Amino acid sequence: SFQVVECKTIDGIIIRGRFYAVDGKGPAIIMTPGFNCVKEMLLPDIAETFQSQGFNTYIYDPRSIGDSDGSPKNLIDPLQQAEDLADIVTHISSLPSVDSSKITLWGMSFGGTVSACAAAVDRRVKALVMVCPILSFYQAEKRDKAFLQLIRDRQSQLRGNEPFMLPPFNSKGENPIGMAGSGGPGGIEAYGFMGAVIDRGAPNFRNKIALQTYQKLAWWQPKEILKLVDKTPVLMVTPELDTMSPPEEQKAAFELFPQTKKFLEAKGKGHLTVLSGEGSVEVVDAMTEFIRENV
Amino acid sequence: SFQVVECKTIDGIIIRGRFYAVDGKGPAIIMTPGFNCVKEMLLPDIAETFQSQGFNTYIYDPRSIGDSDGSPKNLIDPLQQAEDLADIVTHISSLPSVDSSKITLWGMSFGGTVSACAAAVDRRVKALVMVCPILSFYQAEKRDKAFLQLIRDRQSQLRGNEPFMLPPFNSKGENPIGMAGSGGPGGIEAYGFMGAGAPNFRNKIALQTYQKLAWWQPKEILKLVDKTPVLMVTPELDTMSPPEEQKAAFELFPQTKKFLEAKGKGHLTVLSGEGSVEVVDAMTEFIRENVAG
Ligand SMILES: COC(=O)CCSC(=O)C[C@@H](O)/C=C/CCC[C@@H](C)O
Ligand SMILES: [Cl-]
Ligand SMILES: [Cl-]
Ligand SMILES: [Cl-]
Repeated sequence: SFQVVECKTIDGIIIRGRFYAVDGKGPAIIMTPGFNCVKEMLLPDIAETFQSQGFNTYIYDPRSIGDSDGSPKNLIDPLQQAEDLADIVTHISSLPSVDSSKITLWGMSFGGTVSACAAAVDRRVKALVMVCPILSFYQAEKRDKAFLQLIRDRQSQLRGNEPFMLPPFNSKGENPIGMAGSGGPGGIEAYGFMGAVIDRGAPNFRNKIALQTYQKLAWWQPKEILKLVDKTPVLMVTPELDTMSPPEEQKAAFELFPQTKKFLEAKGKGHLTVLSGEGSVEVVDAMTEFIRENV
Repeated sequence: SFQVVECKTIDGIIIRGRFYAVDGKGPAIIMTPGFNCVKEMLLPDIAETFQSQGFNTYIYDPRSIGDSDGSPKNLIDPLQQAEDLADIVTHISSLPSVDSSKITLWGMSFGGTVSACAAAVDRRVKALVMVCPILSFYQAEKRDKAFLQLIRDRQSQLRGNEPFMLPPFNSKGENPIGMAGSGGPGGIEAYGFMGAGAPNFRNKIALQTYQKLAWWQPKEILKLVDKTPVLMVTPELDTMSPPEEQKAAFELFPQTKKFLEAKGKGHLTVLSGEGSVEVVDAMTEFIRENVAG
């Protein structure tokens, strides 16, 4: 059982999401979805487990995505999502059933890297959990053409046209900047899930992003921001066969963390299946174990 | 005589500045001022020399600064300033006297680093001039305190209050993050500079500026500038941006480049006084040589 809980940002935007409350006053986990994904995809299964084990759990749609406010639509600014998490933490910490001293930031894929950026600046975050985080986006060979495409979109917007939209992965599993396994098995699998005409419980999901998302991704240096995360206990869950975010890149980032940390590799899992199938129950139990051990 | 020229951004914000036109059609230099500085500080003298040598020149107040649109006021987002430059390049390139194939980005201090970020993405920028670029902002000892103050400003705003404002340099020359020589000679010189014809100059910034500086990693973005001819002018005695940091970034550039160290000059005096004429002529010569259409 969950209730709809809305969080206001400092610029007046409403973040909308699901809040799985627990009885009494207990800790809270705030879950951020992956790139352009909505709260209804996969995460409600994890939240019910978190809730049954005594954790208030909040899954939300990030700015301009799903049920949440934000214009232009599906313009993914990771630094803005990280800042919004500070405002989300504020509202969730004020809820009656929430112990504000026991806040954990949980993120999957893109949302895991966004969560770490928020934890670097917000000491209210007592624990960080990153599932298959993505730390790079541009293929060097496609940079110049993607840049030119971004500029021409700006000029097109200055002439009155709408911001150019496109799927994060086309039918060939590709995208202009080559992110997240574009041109390989991972991008093809990503398109298969995002483009499927299936009821996933998320009417407001949209398999399109604004092209200017790639402009924000060009500024973002997440590997440098994660170096600021030097106090928050961090748990990283990496799929062994991640074809969208190279496991070695995730492992290189985990190496730099000097504080209390824990690494878990999900054998035989990919970017999208790391929290599903056999072994997924043991992985989720390890997440709550790590939080309680550090909360 | 200069004319007021406005540049619309993709989100509808109006950027305002001075345009120094030349007869006929010719190259254009877009000058970005330093941290929270207005177009009337120092730069008009440089633009008149550029104009007399055949260069259209556009000095502008960045977003939320001076005469330009932008809210909240004096919130310095360098990444947004970099994106705004793409729109500024678009409007300046459309002007009758401007050769759209001969656009040069020019920046001083903070504005020099912002110009490099815009040059990394826009191939219309045919040359880059960076004057005393600043490439780091946080002192490690002040990081956690500044981060906590930023979160508390967010909680204050969420209760309905205006964003917390403060001078970028106090009377001791300090600021919460330790940027631009805070606590030493650099900060005191910047405090005196900010403290004494721009009606909309405001000696204050939003605290949330420091949140934007925390995300910024310009040393990594400067690595993307691998094609644009770049001239860097570094003061030998820069007390606000370490010369070693400026030189280290310059040495990484693989393309056509030139480095000039202004002997005995500081962050704010690099383009003033003795030897400043030769530095400006070195800029015009680098631009004529590298941006020929
Ligand atoms: C069998 O389980 C599944 O297929 C669920 C697939 S959606 C999911 O994992 C929830 C979402 O937060 C994570 C998305 C990662 C893909 C987007 C990535 C490019 O950032
Ligand atoms: Cl929709
Ligand atoms: Cl032209
Ligand atoms: Cl020719």
